[PDB]
Amino acid sequence: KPPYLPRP
Amino acid sequence: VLLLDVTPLSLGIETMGGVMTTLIAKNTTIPTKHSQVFSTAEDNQSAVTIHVLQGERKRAADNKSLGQFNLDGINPAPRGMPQIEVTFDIDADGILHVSAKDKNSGKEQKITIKASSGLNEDEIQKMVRDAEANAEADRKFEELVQTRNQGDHLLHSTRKQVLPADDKTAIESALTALETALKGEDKAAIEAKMQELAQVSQKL
Repeated sequence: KPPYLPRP
Repeated sequence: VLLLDVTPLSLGIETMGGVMTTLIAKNTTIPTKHSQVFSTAEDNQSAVTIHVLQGERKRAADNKSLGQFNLDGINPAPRGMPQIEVTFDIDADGILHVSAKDKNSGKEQKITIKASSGLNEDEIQKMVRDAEANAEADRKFEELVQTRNQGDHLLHSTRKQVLPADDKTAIESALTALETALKGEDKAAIEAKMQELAQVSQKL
């Protein structure tokens, strides 16, 4: 499953 | 062949919680190309930052930054929903092209990174030694972050999933426990604070 980019 | 051009270090990007996720493994022969889809950490995220890194450490911060850029215009949607295709392509002269494309909106941004950038021979030699010396700690760091990112998401759905019973007091209390554990670096304490949260969220 896709990893997450940083968030804001 | 007795000799060949490789890219000497892993190349990747920074992912949620300050981790390096590798797109092209060290010692991969060039030219080479690899893509991987990423998504968004939280609901309603309209802008992502792609931070390109060279190195073997699990902490993004410990690797050599090669550059970065933003991809904005993404339709604010639930976490996991956006499909941001990330592509790393190294041509035969060693030039790195990195692009990110949001599949839903078609929005794309890119950067080109000169072949001379990044760490030098002695630097490369240190990087590998320091990564093997710290293999155990980097791995415990990587678990910490996976556990934190789960804890984090759990905090965000538990807050959204809140007339609930007049007992939800102990939940708001178990939320504060968890929010505090997530700031520390003890994987087990965080999971325990999650376990306590499951056990008082039964009425939910």
